[PDB]
Amino acid sequence: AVPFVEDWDLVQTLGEGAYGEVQLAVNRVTEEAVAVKIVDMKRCPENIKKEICINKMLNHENVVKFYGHRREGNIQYLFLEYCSGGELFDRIEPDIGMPEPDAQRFFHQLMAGVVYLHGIGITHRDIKPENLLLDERDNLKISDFGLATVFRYNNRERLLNKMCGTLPYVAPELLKRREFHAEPVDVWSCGIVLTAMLAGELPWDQPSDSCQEYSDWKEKKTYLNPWKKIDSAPLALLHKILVENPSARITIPDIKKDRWYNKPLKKGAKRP
Ligand SMILES: NCC1CCN(Cc2ccc3[nH]c(-c4cc5ccccc5[nH]c4=O)cc3c2)CC1
Repeated sequence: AVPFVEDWDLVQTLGEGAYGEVQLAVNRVTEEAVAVKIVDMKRCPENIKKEICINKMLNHENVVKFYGHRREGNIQYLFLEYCSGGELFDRIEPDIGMPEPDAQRFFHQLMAGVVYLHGIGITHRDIKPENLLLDERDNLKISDFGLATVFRYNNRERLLNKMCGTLPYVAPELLKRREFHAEPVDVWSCGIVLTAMLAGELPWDQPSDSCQEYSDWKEKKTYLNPWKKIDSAPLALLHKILVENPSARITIPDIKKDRWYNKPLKKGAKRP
């Protein structure tokens, strides 16, 4: 009933992805802020249709909320949660990382989001710092479900075979096997994200035997560049996550039992 409540103004550009751009939209009356993903279909009906479907199913504090979508010819307008904190990528100092306590807390939030997604049967398939957003209170939110898919339906898991994601964050089995379990792949990418937060660098371009960096990790040369600056406890967790055999790689339930995962490190927000 209130007059101009449905009008939104596009204040600025949050980031222009490969397929389009994302803008910060402010409500004309209430001044509520939201992000609008703008994609030009004439450049894909199938992809965007799936992304919208998966987003409608999501409702969790560590997953970017989906408010709705507006047709408007061939310019899909996806209204999503606005995270003023930006990308986790920008909170990682090159070659340094960030304070261990912050990384632990961001890792906890990441696991909560992934447990939720996997619990509802969907795999993200492209977990990386650029898709992990921070809200005003620094709470992590998993975003961009353009590459996500359902791996469990009617309590029956389906193996994946499509190759997608981002090389540095991709699990080795995706490059070596024809079919693979969805869950271990997201676990692996979360491991590369943790390494990034603690070392401020990616360990390898891709998890292939041909990649020298990857071979050195499998040979346990932890005295080398990335691993040397991490620290015992979290390093032990990484050894369990970045395991080549996906069937031997640690699961999320066990990650929540890991020593570093449960180590008291960070206090609450200064002055409650
Ligand atoms: N003065 C203009 C600059 C432009 C770059 N900007 C960094 C920055 C701050 C907040 C910020 N929030 C985003 C978002 C992206 C995004 C992508 C996909 C789904 C939902 C959302 N929601 C967002 O919320 C991206 C981004 C990026 C700092 C201000």
